[PDB]
Amino acid sequence: NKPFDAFISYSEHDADWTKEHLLKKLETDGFKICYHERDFKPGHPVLGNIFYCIENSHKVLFVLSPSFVNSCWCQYELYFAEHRVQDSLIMVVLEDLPPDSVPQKFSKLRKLLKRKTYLKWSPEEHKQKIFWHQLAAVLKTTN
Amino acid sequence: NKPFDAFISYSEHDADWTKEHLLKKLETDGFKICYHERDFKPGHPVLGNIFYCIENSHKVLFVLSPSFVNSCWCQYELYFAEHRVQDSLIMVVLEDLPPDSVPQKFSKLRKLLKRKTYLKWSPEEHKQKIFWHQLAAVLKTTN
Repeated sequence: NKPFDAFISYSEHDADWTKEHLLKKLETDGFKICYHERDFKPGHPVLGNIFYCIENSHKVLFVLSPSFVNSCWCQYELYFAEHRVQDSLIMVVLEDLPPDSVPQKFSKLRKLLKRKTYLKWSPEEHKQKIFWHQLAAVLKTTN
Repeated sequence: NKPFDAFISYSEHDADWTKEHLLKKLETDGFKICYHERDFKPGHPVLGNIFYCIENSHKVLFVLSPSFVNSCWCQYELYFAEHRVQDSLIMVVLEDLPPDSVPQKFSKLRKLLKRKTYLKWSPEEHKQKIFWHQLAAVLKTTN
């Protein structure tokens, strides 16, 4: 029984979409989210380290796009979650990733993408409505 | 026989000092340095991932200060090096770290600081001259 439903990570390039769509919808619908842009407090002994969100969240959710995979900072975030975290991972593909673009040593993300375990965003309202129900569903699954 | 003598990591707050003093001196004196601000190439299959510098550098050098320890991004960099890398680590204390400020789960940095294995910067020219000779010395040690 973690206090947060998900720790969410996303690239700077995807920040506007994530805040305006993903975060807003999830929080309006009652999910409790931990994310560093809001919840990391530099110098705070509890809130100012990177273990806080992931240790207190049921799921880890990554927003995936080329900008995420090619970002130095996002690769560090991927490394951390891969080595800290399993069924607790949730991948949202916002934009298609070119084949073999994920660095070879990110075995977990590679196998998860290869095995089609992600949810994919769509521009069409009908597919988006399904997306949001399926995202809520996967956030509530066991680990 | 690695192509780079060191992969160097430093906080945004310390970027001016690191480029103007550490990087300039080391490169003027013949050391070959890998650091992401210059050498990470987004999207490049070889140069656009975080494993390139560390895998091709003899040493890993961190510039330490409160701004480093309290930075979300620097904590991710610390996690990566701690789990990837041992004698290959080199800590340069640019500014004193308050006691117990390093998050508890960074065991390696904590034990290394506790055991006084770092080099400390000084404002005094005489101590700086010694610092630079000692930094060159430690960069050339075996791993």
